[PDB]
Amino acid sequence: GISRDNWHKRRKTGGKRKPYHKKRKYELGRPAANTKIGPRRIHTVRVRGGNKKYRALRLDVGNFSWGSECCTRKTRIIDVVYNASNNELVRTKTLVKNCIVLIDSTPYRQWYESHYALPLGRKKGAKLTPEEEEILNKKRSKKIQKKYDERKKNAKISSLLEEQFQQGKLLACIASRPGQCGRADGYVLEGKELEFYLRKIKARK
Amino acid sequence: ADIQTERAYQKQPTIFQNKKRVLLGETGKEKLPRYYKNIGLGFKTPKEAIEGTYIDKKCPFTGNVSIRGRILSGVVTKMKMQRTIVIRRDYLHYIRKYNRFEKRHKNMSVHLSPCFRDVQIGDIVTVGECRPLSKTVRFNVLKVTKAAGTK
Amino acid sequence: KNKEEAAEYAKLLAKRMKEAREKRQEQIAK
Amino acid sequence: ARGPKKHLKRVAAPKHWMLDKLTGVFAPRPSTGPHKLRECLPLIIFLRNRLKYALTGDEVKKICMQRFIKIDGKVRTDITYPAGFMDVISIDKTGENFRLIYDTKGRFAVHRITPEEAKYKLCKVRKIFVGTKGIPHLVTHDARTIRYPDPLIKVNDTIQIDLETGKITDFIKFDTGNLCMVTGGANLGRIGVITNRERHPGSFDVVHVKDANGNSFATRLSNIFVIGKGNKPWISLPRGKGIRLTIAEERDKRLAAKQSSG
Amino acid sequence: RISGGNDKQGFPMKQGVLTHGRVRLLLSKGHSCYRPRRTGERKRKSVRGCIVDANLSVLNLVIVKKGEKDIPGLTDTTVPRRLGPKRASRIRKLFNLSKE
RNA sequence: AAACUGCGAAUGGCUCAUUAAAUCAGUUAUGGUUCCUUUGGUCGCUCGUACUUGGAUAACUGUGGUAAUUCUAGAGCUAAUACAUGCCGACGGGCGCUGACCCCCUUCGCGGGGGGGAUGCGUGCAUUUAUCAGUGGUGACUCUAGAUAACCUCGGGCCGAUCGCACGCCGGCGGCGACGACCCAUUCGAACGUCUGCCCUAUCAACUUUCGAUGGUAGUCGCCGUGCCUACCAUGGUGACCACGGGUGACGGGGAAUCAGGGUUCGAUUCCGGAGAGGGAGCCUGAGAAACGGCUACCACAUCCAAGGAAGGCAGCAGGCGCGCAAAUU
Repeated sequence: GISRDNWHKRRKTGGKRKPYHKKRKYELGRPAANTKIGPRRIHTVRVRGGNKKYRALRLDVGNFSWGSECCTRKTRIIDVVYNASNNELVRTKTLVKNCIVLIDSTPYRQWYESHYALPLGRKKGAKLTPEEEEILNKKRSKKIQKKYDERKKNAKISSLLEEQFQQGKLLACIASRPGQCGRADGYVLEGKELEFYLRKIKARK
Repeated sequence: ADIQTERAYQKQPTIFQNKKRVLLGETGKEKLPRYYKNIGLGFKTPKEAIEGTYIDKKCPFTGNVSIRGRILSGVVTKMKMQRTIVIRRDYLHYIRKYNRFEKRHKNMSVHLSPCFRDVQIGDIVTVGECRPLSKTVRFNVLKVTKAAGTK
Repeated sequence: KNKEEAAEYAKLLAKRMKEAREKRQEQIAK
Repeated sequence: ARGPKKHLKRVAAPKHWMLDKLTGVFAPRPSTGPHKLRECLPLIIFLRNRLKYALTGDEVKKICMQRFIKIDGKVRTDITYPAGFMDVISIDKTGENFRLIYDTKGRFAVHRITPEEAKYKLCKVRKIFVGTKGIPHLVTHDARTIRYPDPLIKVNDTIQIDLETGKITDFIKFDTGNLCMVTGGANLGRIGVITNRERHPGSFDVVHVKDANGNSFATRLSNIFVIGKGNKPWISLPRGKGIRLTIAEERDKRLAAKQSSG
Repeated sequence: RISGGNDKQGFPMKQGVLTHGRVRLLLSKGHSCYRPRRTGERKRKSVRGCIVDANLSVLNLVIVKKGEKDIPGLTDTTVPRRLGPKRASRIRKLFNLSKE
């Protein structure tokens, strides 16, 4: 029976407002969708006009975009690490819009290696499992190898992104409203936005 | 100054700022394009809005508001809110029985963009009607004309 | 019907754009 | 209050229907359709109050369910179907075609047209927009969606529509010097040549129209409907040619006609 | 099989109610012991729990397995029956007809 | 006939209790939203049993329970434009990415330039996110359209398993309709905003701000804009141009009576807008209701009872009671 009406509020002058009508159906509100990280659970809501809203109650997968490389991937949502609105929303690990999440980087790592030899970090270490060295070296005709060689020119990943890829988790921002559309979609944090949010997360501790 | 004075990163949603960089194209700073639009009705975009760094989603020139409906005027009387100012619209109301007028007024809370520096009490502001921006704000300052006494 | 309408409008659009280009060249002539 | 209303009081009906005040409490509430509630002539009003083929609404229903009436070439059995400006009402059984047109008093006159002129109509385009993989669509005053219009056709233009196929035959641009009629306001029903359109950005444009008798008036741009290229209408006009008379001139004409007739 | 019943006041016996007495349930469309007069109507109705006890006017039983002796008024007669299948597929299934 | 399904029952009618920038009136806006129905359009634009699929359940038959209701239970059948599922074909392809391979120019060494193409993956008529370029439009879009990389809700989005009339010439076509589904177009509205206008009272002069009061940022919720709500932050916002508070035998207006001119009083009352259905509150269904001739409670009043329970809402039309100076036919 919660309501979003303006007539229960005080006036700009500050005086009380006496209601002339009781609560209307079109003025209703609904309980918040405190979308938690977990196996996909989405409840549909019949809304005004006969349309539907997708109240996502549990999500562990989101379509996040690496915008510098124009690479949108479906990824596992691992953690919630920063919320600008409420710090309770990070303790409870609630997925809302503009909340900062830790997502997986493995599909971004696959697209990373498909444009082979993005910035060299630790690639000469005591590691190299079989069956994926082909995606890095391969037997390529001279034209395709030259194409990869010229792709090497645009192999520039920010140092912070490199540390995140080493950690296996990318910082990302959820640009969707999980409690309204049923998806937790967003974009990988990079640039001054990434620096700002890293500073904020560090200063929270 | 530093526009990141909030708990969330402040940015213009239209502008994609972390495009892939180039070492030779780096000249000390990454460079940032500015999103601005011209509101209609012959109002010029201030040089501040085009070449500023402020983030204000309710700015008529760099925000997400449209100017439709009444174009009004008033004199600035309060500047004690964040990006909002209280202007006073004065008029004469005609009482027919006495064939006379009475001085009436009302105060409008209007959004003021950071693109308008040096706005003073008593300055005249041309404001444009937009969607509800807050509980009481429905107009956005489009133009500022200085008071004659300013020096 | 969709294919016929698309073809008819493609020819009409080609004719109209040719006329507009001719007017543009005549304007740049002055 | 809750949901749409379904009735229309007799005295709250549009005044151009020329309904009585003692013939019931209710007026025919026009159905939803191509034209607005207050700018339409319901089929019952046309077939009963104007043409007098029916004395009651039941007789209008009897006439309409025999499929004798066609609006724009399509048989309509809804006795409250909203028929509005430029609509062609064809009765093949009695072999007569009418076009719903405005009189200088702002009322839908009973205007008979030939079978050859019943094959088409004029429509003011209300909007043009590119949609659905780049196809230009055009919406008219009668809610007729036409795909692939001529790229020259813009808003406020008039298009001649072939009623059988619903496709554009020709078009008249909105321009100074073109004949037009007024479809709303005080000057409703007047026909004249456009002389000047003065633009008000963010507001309503005002168009000035000069009569064929020299009289000049103004309307809002939404109330203009281009009728012909130049001063020749593309459609037949009522007994009056859109020239509104003053009350003195109308009184003199009436007196002279009665003197010379009986 | 115990198929339900009616308690001493005639109130019907409902499957999911795990009490021995009577309860009041907000029955809606799709629930037993209720028939909505209009679409979306729900009513608070008294229903007897599904557990059988002494306080029952009638208990309904369905013979899911016959014995060795025929009950004199229950198993020796048969229904001559009408209203066979009406759908074409059901008709062809009953008589094992090929689609040809 | 019944019964299932579909639609309507949210209109109309009544009443004037609440309500003092609230309702309402004129004026503008939705470039900040929803929209059953009507009308026009889209409706092989998916590239991997169809000559028709599945299970039920009514009506009906039969057995019943309760003092009692428009209460229903058990059993035996049977349908769909109810419910659910689901395909050929369009279908040949084309588009983008991936490129197993093939030449020419050529300091035949040391490189770089152009065309065809097969393993493979996504295409779409919608949704969500990110990015790019700049068909049509506006005063103005972060509009429309386009391209790219993905996504695509078990409580899953469309891409017809529906129905009547009429005629035909080798293992094929087809003309009129009805109904239904998606999307667009605002027909009908609804909801929110803008501007200005409301009676008496200071024996009401300061009010609001703990429990949002004014604004900012992020979000939640909502059909959307919005302190609507939440967290954090700022200390704001209104006022003798009368705020705030109180009173009103105050629903507002069109309007009515009176009126030389100016005015004074009235407007419950058939038209428009609002509000309510004994008082509050919460909901289902639906396009649309916080509906009451819908449901769920409590409060007040009240009906039947076999005392276990069941059932209520005339400010609808008549008609009673009561109240009164005061108002008609079951």
